Amino acid sequence: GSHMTYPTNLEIIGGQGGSSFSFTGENNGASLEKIWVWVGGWQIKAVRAWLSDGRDETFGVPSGSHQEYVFTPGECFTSLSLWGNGAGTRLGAIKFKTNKGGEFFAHMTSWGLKTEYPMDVGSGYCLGIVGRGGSDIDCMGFMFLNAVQSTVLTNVNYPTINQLIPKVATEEIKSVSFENKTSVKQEQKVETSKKVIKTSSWSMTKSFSSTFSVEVSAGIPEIAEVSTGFSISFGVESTHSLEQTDEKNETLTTTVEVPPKKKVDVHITIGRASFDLPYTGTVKITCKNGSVLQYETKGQYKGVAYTDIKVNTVEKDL
Amino acid sequence: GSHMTYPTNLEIIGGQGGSSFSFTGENNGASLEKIWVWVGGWQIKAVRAWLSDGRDETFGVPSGSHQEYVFTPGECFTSLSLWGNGAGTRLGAIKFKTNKGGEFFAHMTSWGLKTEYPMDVGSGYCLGIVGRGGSDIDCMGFMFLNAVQSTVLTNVNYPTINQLIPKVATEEIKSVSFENKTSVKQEQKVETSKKVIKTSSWSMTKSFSSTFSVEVSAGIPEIAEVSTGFSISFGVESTHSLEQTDEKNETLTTTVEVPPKKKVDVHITIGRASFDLPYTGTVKITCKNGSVLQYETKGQYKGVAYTDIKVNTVEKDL
Ligand SMILES: [Cl-]
Ligand SMILES: [Cl-]
Repeated sequence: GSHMTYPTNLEIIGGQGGSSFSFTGENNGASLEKIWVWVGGWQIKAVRAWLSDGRDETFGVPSGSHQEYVFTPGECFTSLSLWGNGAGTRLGAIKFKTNKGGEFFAHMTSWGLKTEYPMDVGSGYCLGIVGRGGSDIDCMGFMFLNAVQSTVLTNVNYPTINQLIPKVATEEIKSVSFENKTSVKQEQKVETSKKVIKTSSWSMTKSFSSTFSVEVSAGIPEIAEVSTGFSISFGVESTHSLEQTDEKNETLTTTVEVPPKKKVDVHITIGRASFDLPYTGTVKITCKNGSVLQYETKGQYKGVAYTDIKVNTVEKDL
Repeated sequence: GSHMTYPTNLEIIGGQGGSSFSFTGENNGASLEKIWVWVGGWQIKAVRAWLSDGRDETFGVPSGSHQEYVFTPGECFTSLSLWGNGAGTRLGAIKFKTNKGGEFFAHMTSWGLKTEYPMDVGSGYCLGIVGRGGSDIDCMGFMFLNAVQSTVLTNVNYPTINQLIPKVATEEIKSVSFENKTSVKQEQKVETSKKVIKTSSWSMTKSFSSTFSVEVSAGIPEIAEVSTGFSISFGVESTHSLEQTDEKNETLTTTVEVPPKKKVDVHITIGRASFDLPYTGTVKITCKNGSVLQYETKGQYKGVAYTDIKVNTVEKDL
């Protein structure tokens, strides 16, 4: 009496004839983006579906006009019912509603509807359609991702990071000169403060990111100024949000020595690095029921990072 | 002995004549937003200054044309020098540069410049001007906030919060129905997941928030559904950013009882509240040197908040 759970929820309605089809984003997390439905007197006649990855297929043989539903990013099912044709030989009707308040109802036109089969839409995120068809839709179901516990982008790599040439803009913070006209040493304390706004973002298809809160477990590109010049490093792995911004007052206290009968110019700056480079990773979806769906992904990472505050001191005679 | 530090940095250059003036944001964190400078042969003739709170005053008596600098929000000084008029009786010249690459130089037109006095601009955030004036600018300095360790909005209150009538939008998550044709109750499990995006923002003058990272120590308005309806509460105090957004997968697992000979409709929803209400607080600036500047402030809070997921069931015979 062991029990198996799955990351998808699929209930197929209709008859036993025709040829099998499966048209879903189980491979890559694509969702149903658009659907056209044709009907006949005693069946759903045909269905054409588009997934968010651009796939486009037709099942059954269209006749007459079609009805359309176009899903916008983030627009999930809230409810779905299917009917057979009452004879156990075809799909008869499709009714659904969405979280944007849309409704869609397509049905056979001669025979009345009998038993309604209301479906659990899981998370509401529809991965596509599975069934059998020939001339008509013999049977079909809508496949949903089950309710999710977590959605994580992990195993993140930046394949070009070690080829990247640092682009670092100088931001001026402050400059001041000191004078020592005596023949003794002087010291001057200089304190510095500067707001820095650090950002990270990993690109993802908007339909997926609109529906799910994606946690990122990744290192990010980092910038420092070192001996020969600027250096880019692949930082240590930590938890981020998909788009993240943090701000801080970065500060420094510097003691400048002023040697006798000399002028000392103090120049205080910081470097601002932009990052714009591709990444690879794995999307791991863990469902409430304990099952997992995962797939490889790629995108673009954009980040802003700052160096440490830098103090440059130049001596003159005077 | 003891050592005294101050939250402001001000070095006044010129002579001892004229009447004292003080035109600064010490009281309220206002910054120098615009300056006009008139010159004569042996003096800075007059200065008109605008602060970011709308204050506008003129010191000295204008003659001839003026030079202008207008500071955009976040544009801080990087450097400043002042000159007397050589005789030690008037201010003679003003030179500054900004973190946006601007430079301004106004000087007396006949007598030559002598000793340059380079200034420490502290944080770079200029609170205003202080000096003495009559016909001319006898002496003047630019007042700066010293380098900052932290800037915090605290003691936050929402004075209208207990008057507010909850306005809460329903977001549909999922609905499904079950039917029980038997003489014994049945149990259906339903899992729910729903992305929510929660936000907080406390308005502040853009010159200040562009220059300083303002941490917020505050409770926020919260929304909940109670037996009697929706309820707004003043949440517990915690750390926030001045503008904050967080996303989360809200989830729930529910056992639905289907009584004998009944159909049960299950409707799962969440409530979204959009707060837009005034706040009062205290801004506390702690400088690197240990001194503090604080003042009362007021503004508008905006935030999106959600209730818990709600499950509603309705029974019908059949
Ligand atoms: Cl049937
Ligand atoms: Cl002088």
